[PDB]
Amino acid sequence: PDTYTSAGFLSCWYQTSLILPPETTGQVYLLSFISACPDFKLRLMKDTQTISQTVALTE
Amino acid sequence: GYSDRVQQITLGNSTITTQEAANAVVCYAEWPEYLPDVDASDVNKTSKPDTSVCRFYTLDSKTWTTGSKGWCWKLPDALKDMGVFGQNMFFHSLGRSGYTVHVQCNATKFHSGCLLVVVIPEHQLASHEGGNVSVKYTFTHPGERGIDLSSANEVGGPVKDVLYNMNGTLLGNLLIFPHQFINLRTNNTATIVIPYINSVPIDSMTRHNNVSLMVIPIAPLTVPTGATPSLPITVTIAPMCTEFSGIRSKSIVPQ
Amino acid sequence: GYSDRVQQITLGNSTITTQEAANAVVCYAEWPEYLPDVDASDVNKTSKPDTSVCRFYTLDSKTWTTGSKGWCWKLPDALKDMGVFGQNMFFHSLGRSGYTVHVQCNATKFHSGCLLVVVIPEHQLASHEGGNVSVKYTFTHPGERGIDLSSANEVGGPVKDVLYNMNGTLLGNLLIFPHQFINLRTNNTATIVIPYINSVPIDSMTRHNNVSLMVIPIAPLTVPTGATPSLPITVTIAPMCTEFSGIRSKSIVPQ
Amino acid sequence: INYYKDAASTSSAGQSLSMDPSKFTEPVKDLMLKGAPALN
Amino acid sequence: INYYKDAASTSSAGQSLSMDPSKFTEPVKDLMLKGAPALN
Amino acid sequence: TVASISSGPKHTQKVPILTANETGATMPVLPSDSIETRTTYMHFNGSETDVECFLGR
Amino acid sequence: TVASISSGPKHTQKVPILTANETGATMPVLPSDSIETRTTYMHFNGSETDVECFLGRAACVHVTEIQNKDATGIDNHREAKLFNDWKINLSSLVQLRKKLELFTYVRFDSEYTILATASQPDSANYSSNLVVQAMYVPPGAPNPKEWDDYTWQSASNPSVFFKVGDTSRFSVPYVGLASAYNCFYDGYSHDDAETQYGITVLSHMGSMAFRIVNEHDEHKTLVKIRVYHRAKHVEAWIPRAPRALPYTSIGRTNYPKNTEPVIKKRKGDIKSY
Amino acid sequence: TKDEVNSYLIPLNANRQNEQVFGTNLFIGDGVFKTTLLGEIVQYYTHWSGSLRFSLMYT
Ligand SMILES: Cc1cc(CCCCCCCOc2ccc(C3=N[C@@H](C)CO3)cc2)on1
Repeated sequence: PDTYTSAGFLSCWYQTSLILPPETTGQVYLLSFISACPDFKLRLMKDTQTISQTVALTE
Repeated sequence: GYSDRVQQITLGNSTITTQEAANAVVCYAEWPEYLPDVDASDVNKTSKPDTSVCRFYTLDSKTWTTGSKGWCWKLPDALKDMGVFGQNMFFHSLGRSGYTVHVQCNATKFHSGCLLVVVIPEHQLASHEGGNVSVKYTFTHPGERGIDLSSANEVGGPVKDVLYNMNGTLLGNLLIFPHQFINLRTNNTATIVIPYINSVPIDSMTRHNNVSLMVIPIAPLTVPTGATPSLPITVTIAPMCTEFSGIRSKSIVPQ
Repeated sequence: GYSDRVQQITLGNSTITTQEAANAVVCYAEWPEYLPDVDASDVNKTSKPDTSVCRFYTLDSKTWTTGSKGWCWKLPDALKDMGVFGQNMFFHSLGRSGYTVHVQCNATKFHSGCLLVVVIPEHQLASHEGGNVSVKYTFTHPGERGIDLSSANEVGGPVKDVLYNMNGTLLGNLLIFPHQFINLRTNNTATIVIPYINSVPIDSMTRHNNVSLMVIPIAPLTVPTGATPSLPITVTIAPMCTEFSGIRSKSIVPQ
Repeated sequence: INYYKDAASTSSAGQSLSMDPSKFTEPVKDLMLKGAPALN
Repeated sequence: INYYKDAASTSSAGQSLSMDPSKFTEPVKDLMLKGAPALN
Repeated sequence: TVASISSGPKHTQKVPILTANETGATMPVLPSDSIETRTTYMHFNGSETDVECFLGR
Repeated sequence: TVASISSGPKHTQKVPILTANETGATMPVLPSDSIETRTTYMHFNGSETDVECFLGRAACVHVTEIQNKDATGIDNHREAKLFNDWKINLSSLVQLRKKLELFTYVRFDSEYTILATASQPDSANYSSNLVVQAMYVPPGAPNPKEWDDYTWQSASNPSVFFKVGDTSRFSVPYVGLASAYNCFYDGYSHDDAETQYGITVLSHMGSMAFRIVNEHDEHKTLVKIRVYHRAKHVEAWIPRAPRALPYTSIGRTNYPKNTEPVIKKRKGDIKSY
Repeated sequence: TKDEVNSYLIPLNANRQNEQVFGTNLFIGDGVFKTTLLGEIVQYYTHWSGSLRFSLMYT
């Protein structure tokens, strides 16, 4: 997360509204995915904050 | 596997997809185009903001209920406040535009109801007072709110009687104007492309509206048993081929 | 009978005539041009309002008096409120522009005085506090008013010391930047054409100003005997080849 | 001979031998000829 | 120039410059065309 | 190499943005399928994401 | 190449020495426009004034220090200089800074040389050769907390190990996010009312972490790190006025208050020699 | 409050009009994005550029 370098926001709203058929009830869910377009570039490799350790593992 | 039924309209930085369309109407079989020189009069070069004005603005939603009489929006008024379209509008002396109108209303296979979506070129409204009472400015410039035909007569406002189209003609004959129906059982959207229609090559965008879009329930909404008795209707509209000319100080309009 | 001396610049719907010019400077010998694809990064089609934004805006006038220290305007800030240029500015995510700057000051053959008119690409100001005090936003975004180098230090504002260009360099060396003098005895206007200069192809128009225009009296104004001791200086500026991209909701900026 | 694969790893560049002060010394819009009057 | 006899002793390999995501992004049996309906 | 091609308004019966993810595919949708784009080039090869590079230090 | 051509008496209507400086030009006047000259050749190319040459020699950009000592009971390694760290930057020391800020945007590859020398302040015995490890910790990657964290594994982050007394040298491509590095930036990172002004916000290039790999001996050893930077493949745009007042901060243009007159006052008149 | 299959589900309510379904900033290296494969790889690099593809499947 850099400010200068920030990319925007993504939001989603009802355009009209969800309508369930009779005999049906409750919440429905959306699943959401993310992937990169063929457009994409990544550069300057470094270490991930996503993994660390405190002592060497053993068998 | 193309159906008349599924469609995508991409205009500017905005896209609409419908999976339950009923073709689309192009008024008088003509598609919006810019103003040719042979038809030009004002000597000013015009400004064509392109993608910053020719995108889709979704007006605030309406609620169709069993008592609804119908709603009416005027163009370019309805868009007088949308993004840069609106700014351009108040800032140039003259402007010209065509539009893509997409009216949306989805339900389920147990609902019934049918809306008429029609575009009327030069819809001069009538005063409910009769005689030669005029319809004040503000009343014919409702903005994005549009006019609600089931609202009460107001003073200086137009008549809101539906069997008479707000002008002394019968609802039944509105079908002579470019229009499309939304029949819950068939359809879920209506799309009409409006070419610029006027008796002058370019005009003022504030003193004269050149089309009213009208959505009118005709077969009443009927929801399945113990369903909520109402559906929202949404109108999204995109200026297309817009041109502005005679830039200056920025109009100040009543109210 | 063409002289270096008389000139006409017509841009959009506005024209300037000077009968006492001293040639014109084109920064770094390059004339403003649009953004080529080979240099492009953002995939968005850009908007080129053309004649509605590329016309001449005359900022409010200044008054040169014997005590004046000099004035400083930032671009695109100075124009943040001019007509549709400004609207476009607040409404798109990114924009890019070059300008024609025309500074005007006429007197008579008995007056003396000489102003330096200079354009500084990336003029990062200094805090008068020293150390690593920053210069708050509002202070570097004076708008059409510009900064008055003879006004008092304020808190969070920049230093206004002229022998140091507001940054730790000497007034005498400002001549390495595109500039032109207005010497009452010679000249009555200064005109500089500014091409877009940045390290990125397009940028934000609100978080970063890319040039400061500076008008600085160097040989003090000297009026004829019993003349009023002051002259007005007027600055008129026109965006040229402007492009906006990434349209949306409309930025909200401090103060 | 470069011993390394990447361009950053090569030695210093070699003289521009470009040299054109006119963008800095004569950025005027209408060309000035030395010897002709400055202001006509 | 390799100074050594065995292949393991050579430096890093050089860019595949192969790149074909379809085994991962589109392993479907009947080909899907973008723009045509997903399910017919 | 182009990173984006130029593309303008669309009003079609051919909708590349509606798909069925149940199929297991990730359909190759691009900016130009849903907004109007301008040409831009990649200027990049993806050199430093090669697995030889990733595991090679 | 001729440096001067031969030129003789003149009595013309064509006066190259009268100009109008108000125009902004510096007219290319030569000795031969106003005196009688003889031919002479240049004998010179201007080689050593090329910007590649001007910015191309190593300059000291940073001096830091770390120590090798028993970390037993140290609650804050960073604070004990058990491993210092440096917020990479190129304006902390001023000789090179004034040189770079003669330009607005600059683009180049960097060649770093790191010299590390040891000092034993407290009377000592045998010094066992210390090996320094210099890691590149770009922004977004775990930054070291103790002098022997998992971080130092540096499995994806370039690191160099060299001996104290020796020098390490490697070269990094131009890592800027834009097309050039901004030597100046009259902007903010966003339209915030209180955000910092300057390039500090554009300078982000992360930091570099040093530590000794050796465990501790009986005495303590001070190791002082000097980082040198040489620009190679230089490209510079838009010349600016040279820096006149002293510097006060990395990344702001600010000068100190009650500074002294920078122009030398005459000892005598305007008329004085 | 603890990782659950449920944080993959964006709920939808029948009959709401005009309202907002979800919101997020686009810091692909943090927040919602961070554990996704995209987020997870982006974190091995310092810089990214390119287009993202965000899709929603209705259930
Ligand atoms: C081991 C090991 C250690 C390293 C360090 C990698 C180098 C990264 C530094 C990149 C260059 O840093 C800068 C910082 C600032 C500027 C700059 N600031 C402005 C005044 C001008 O230029 C230029 C380069 O790599 N491997």
